[PDB]
Amino acid sequence: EVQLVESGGGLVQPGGSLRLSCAASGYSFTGYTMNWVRQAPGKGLEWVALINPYKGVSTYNQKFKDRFTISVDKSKNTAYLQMNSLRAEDTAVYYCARSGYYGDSDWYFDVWGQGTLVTVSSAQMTQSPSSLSASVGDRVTITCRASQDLATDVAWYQQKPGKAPKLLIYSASFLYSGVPSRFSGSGSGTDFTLTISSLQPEDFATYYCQQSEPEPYTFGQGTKVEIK
Amino acid sequence: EVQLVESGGGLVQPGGSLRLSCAASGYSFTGYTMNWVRQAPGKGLEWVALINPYKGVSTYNQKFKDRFTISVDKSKNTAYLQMNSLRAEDTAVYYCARSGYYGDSDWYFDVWGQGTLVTVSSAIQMTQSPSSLSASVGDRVTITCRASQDLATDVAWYQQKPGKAPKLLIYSASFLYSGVPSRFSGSGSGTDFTLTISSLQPEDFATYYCQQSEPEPYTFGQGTKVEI
Repeated sequence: EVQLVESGGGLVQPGGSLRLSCAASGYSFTGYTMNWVRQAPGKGLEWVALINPYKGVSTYNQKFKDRFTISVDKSKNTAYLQMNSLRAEDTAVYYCARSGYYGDSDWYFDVWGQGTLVTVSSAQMTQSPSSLSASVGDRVTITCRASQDLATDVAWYQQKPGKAPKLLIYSASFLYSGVPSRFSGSGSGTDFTLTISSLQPEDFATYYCQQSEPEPYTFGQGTKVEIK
Repeated sequence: EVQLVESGGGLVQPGGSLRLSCAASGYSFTGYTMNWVRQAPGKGLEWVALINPYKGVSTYNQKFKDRFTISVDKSKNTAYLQMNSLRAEDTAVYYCARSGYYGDSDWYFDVWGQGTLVTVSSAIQMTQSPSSLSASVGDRVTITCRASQDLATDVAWYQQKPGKAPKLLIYSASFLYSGVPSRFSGSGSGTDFTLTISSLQPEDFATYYCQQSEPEPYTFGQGTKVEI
């Protein structure tokens, strides 16, 4: 059985470096070309680079030619991807995939590894639920959980599709001017709540909590309130 | 009377530059902090940069600290965001937003502009349709893949079950790879390629990718999600 196993991923700060490895077994490692392919969260597949040890060739996606380095060690049956100057945009699952033999003329990816997770991040606000369905007149409750104590330094925003966000609640529980009284906020420390006591047709939108204490003033991922 | 209006957005190629402008009116432009907030397509809000002219301080999200520059034209009551070395992931709606006056520690965005659209893209191409479809067990599924250039049966099709690694289904446009069930069929040539699943099975619910086999960068299609 032909098999590929990636490893070496992890959580790294931006500007850092990572070296992914791709170990092969069950075939002649030297003759085939090895590819790297990555997939950012919620995005499609993107080819990164290739190397064929026997031909002595390496080819990169021009998007990564300067920052990434592909290499092999035939004695270990292992290919490598050295990634430098890591950006948050490099957060993705990284796969190695086997291509064609040097004697053959068709280059499809027939054997894939399981993938290795790479996350480029500075490490705060977790919003729940991600989406919900309700009816007019319902009472809706949305929660926002912070990784650190925020006292009451939390804001809530409403954003209808194709529109700009609007301030709803400032300082955890205070109603911004012009905001209807059916909106209520509460909580302090790390758990915060937005409540819509009587849902109206104009309330179906996405709601965001926001840490206002220091930069980068993280927003929660949002809660989408849809019509049932 | 407080108002913000963004302008300067547009469609540019990777590596180019844009300069967004935020025209403010109805308040003391000098005393308040102006912020830039962006929203990548179908995603949450992310704070970009801030400037307080009165305090003489500007602060950046570290993601943009050396490609983006924020500034103000006091005579125009206008803030600017110069964006250099634009990447595809900088595609977003860009808002300017007022926060607290120079003496405020809290950081709530009480006034927002309408936002301006920034698209960073090439304007070689592989377009799939549909992007997503819902079907039932036993149904027939037909996925279409369009190349913006001629490929001469150099197209592969892949299946990617959720969270798992992609698996080769069809190579060279129509040939069924070994071990692949025969209910998968591929065909087409030139710029037009089609994948058909005759009898949809419960394990076939996944995302399906076509791929340009030659030459580099071995571009994948956006993928087609097949739900139930």
